[PDB]
Amino acid sequence: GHNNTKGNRKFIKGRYTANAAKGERLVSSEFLLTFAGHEDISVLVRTSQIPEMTREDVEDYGPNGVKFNQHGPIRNSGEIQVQCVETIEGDILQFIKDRIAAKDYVDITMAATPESKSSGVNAVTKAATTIEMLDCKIYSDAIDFSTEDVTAAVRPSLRIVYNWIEWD
Amino acid sequence: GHNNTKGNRKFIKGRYTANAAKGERLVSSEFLLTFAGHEDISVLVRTSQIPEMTREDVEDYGPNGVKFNQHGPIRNSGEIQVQCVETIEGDILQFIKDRIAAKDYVDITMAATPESKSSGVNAVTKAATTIEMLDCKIYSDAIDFSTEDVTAAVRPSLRIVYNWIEWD
Amino acid sequence: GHNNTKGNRKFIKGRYTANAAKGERLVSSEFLLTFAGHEDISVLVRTSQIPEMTREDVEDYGPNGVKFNQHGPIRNSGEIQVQCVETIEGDILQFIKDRIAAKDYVDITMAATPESKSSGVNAVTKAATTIEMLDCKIYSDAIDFSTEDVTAAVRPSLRIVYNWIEWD
Amino acid sequence: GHNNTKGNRKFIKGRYTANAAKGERLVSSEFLLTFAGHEDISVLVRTSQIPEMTREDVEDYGPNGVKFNQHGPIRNSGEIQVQCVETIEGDILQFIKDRIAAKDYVDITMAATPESKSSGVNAVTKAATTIEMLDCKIYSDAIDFSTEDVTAAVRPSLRIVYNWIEWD
Amino acid sequence: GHNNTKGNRKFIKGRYTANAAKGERLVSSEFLLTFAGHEDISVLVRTSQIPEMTREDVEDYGPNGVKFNQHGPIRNSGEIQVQCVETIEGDILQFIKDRIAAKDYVDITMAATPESKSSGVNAVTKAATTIEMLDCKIYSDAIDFSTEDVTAAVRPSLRIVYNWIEWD
Amino acid sequence: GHNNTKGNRKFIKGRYTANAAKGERLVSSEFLLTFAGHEDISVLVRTSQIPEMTREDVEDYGPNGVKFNQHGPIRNSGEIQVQCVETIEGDILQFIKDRIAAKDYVDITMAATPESKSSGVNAVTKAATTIEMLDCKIYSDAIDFSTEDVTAAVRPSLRIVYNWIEWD
Repeated sequence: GHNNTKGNRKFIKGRYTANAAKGERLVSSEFLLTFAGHEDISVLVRTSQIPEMTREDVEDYGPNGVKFNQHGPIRNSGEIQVQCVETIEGDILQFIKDRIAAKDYVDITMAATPESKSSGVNAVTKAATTIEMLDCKIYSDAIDFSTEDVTAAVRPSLRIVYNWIEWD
Repeated sequence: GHNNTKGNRKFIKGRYTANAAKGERLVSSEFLLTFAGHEDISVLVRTSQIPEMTREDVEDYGPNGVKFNQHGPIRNSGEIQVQCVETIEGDILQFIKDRIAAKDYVDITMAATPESKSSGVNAVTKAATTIEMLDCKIYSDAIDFSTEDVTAAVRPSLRIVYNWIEWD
Repeated sequence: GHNNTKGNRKFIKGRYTANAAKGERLVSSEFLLTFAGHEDISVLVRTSQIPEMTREDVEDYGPNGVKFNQHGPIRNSGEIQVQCVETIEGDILQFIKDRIAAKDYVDITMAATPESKSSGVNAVTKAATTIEMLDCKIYSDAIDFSTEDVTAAVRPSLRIVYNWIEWD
Repeated sequence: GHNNTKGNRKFIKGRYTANAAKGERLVSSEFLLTFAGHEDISVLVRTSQIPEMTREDVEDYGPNGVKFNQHGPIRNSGEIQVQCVETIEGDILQFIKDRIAAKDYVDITMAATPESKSSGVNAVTKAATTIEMLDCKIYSDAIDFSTEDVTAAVRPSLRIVYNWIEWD
Repeated sequence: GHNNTKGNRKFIKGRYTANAAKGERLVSSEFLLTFAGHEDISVLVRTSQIPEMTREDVEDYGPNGVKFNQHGPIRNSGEIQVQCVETIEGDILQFIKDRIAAKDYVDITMAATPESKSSGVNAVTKAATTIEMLDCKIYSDAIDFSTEDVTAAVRPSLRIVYNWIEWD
Repeated sequence: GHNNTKGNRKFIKGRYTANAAKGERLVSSEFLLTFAGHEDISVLVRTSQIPEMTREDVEDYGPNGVKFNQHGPIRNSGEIQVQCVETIEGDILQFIKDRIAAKDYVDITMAATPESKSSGVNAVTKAATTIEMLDCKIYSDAIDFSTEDVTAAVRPSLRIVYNWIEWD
């Protein structure tokens, strides 16, 4: 076979130790998205999205066909999609009715609250994994009501528009 | 392994209790869409959609590239798709023929009628999970008539256009 | 678990009785599409489509951003796809050659003829589930002739253009 | 059967020997992408992409319809996608926050470090399989946070823009 | 040997008395399945099955990975298998021929009729162990006709589809 | 034969003493599963299953092909199968009828009650071998009713769904 086939375990051991000694990995199911003044609805959220962290680029064509991409103004505003679960009392439905009728702006705090760092019956967060969105707007979306989905719960879709990303 | 791996059950117990104590989840198969003056047809509906719940946005570009999304005029009109099941007497077919020939507007009431809150042989609704659509128009759609689909029933598709969403 | 979980059977019994007492459901394999003067071909059809039943809409933008959709002129003409099965004598091929050479217009009657209402060896139709298309045009389409499809019959595709929907 | 069906093993043996005597094949899981001044993050990378190695072409239409493609200016800048794995301390999150706030340019070294050529607890690279990107910019991307993905870790997506490819 | 090995008889006697006080156990050979208007065929039945008694469930993913299973709509219909024994006059064969030709719906009564509670030459039933299947359909199945099975009687298999379960 | 064949008895004596000093082994026939408010039915149970005690895992692919399995969110819900024995009065049948009609949630407690630790005519349990399942749901299953099984009692099968496991 191939002549250059020597192998060692110490390199693999070193890589494994370096990968493992850093800490736990953030499971995708450990998160908490809390609105402002509607803390009773934060338990209802089922799927969220940490917003974009990027800035627009500018494109420069230098002499002899060379290319340059340069940092530009920050991209503050944006749109995210959230999946919730409707209840029998229409708590989410009443909330979205109030939001559309009131024409107001709320702020949402998104935090990573794993069970490892949690203490008591309350969630414990960190300044590193906490983001805040101000002047946000919540819109609803069409929800499928099919008789065939007998073993499926209603999943309202919420379009959340954020106008500024803030982190401590 | 990872050094920070401590875990507790009281946090999980608290989250489970908070999630479960709110109430039953609305199953996707529990709904009732009723027209105006055609109550004998509402039993035929098989798939529906609660309409859009949103308003158009306006886009502003502030100084130094900052960006803003602002609430705009409400989005009242819209379109939904409904799936029905044809019968041997063509009740749905006769209904759509009458609708297209009459050139009239009907209003539909959409309600969530779960078995949990139902009383008697009649459905029980709530003001929270009830929507009403006025000045609606019903159009039909092409229906596949294939011989291979021996074990499939005819599924008429109805395009329902709504001009205003009304909630009590 | 959830506190509000009471349930009853009489509501389910009522819904089941209301759904079942209406009548049989139209199976998708029970239909009859008959041309004019070519009754020997109607047995060959394998897949058809009841035409569109809709009218064009007009979009009005009222004051303060409100929106309205209003009934417009009817959509009489339209296009449907039909699947047939070629024979060893080329009856369908001869028919389509005659149609393309003659440059004539034929009228097709679409009927739902379930076995339940049939009497004798002849289908029995109803005025509710019967449509008629006048001034129609039949065009052919490319047919795949692949050697790998040893267990598949030739399926000619017919594009049928209708200029008016007529129902009694 | 076919008349020309003779076969020999010496040709196959020769082809196998020629293919095998060259050396080992680079497994897709053996790589190392190291930033500048952030060596503690290189262990976190999970998926990367060696950048484009191509130049733009110019299209010439000669007489009588003949056609020519000619080498043009080099394509130095470009865009690549990298997949990382979030931790419980948010090291990647803190890094991307620092990058977006600082508005600085970093340089990344891409190397192939197979276990075969590795010595000690350190990776061993070669000048042939080593690339370097200067004046790079790192942007984040939306990350899915779904409850159903209980058995999936968070996978941040990093958009890396490179302005020049450099190889020794 | 083992140290904690003390034993008593009064506990075993109490458990035996509690088990015996519940009454006779229903032998699997004591049953009666009677159709509607075809009481002369119920004797020929040899093997049956009490239908499913369950409802569909809905699966909800709560925060931090917790799961809840909630009651859903009832499962009314179902499919069961019944084994009969063919006679020399083809009574069962004539019955299934009539059923397939007539395209009708029959209702069956399932009863547990043990010899203990029977009186006279007629079975005695109870409301607790009595079920009724409404709007049922009976289909036949392939029957093995082998010469080697000289000491085996023909056992037709009947697929019975039930659309509603009722109990007094 | 073999050269290294020396053997001793003191090692076997030590292993036997260590194995015997652990106490009596729990026989598979010593158990007690009792519901909430239906203590008269717990005697009729014949076969049960202690639920799963595990949590979901997450798979992280480290550099150079190394992989890690990390603890994830706990698995709370689940499904178990329980075999009962029908009586002549249909106590179990009436119980499942009531459970399916009421749409309620019951809590079950599972204990290991060997004769060794039992005192009096009542079972004596321990906190170590006692589990409790909350918000359980009971569904039935098809039961075979065959004439050939003359020497077999009816064995209803119950699907028990548990939504949370608790231990003191």
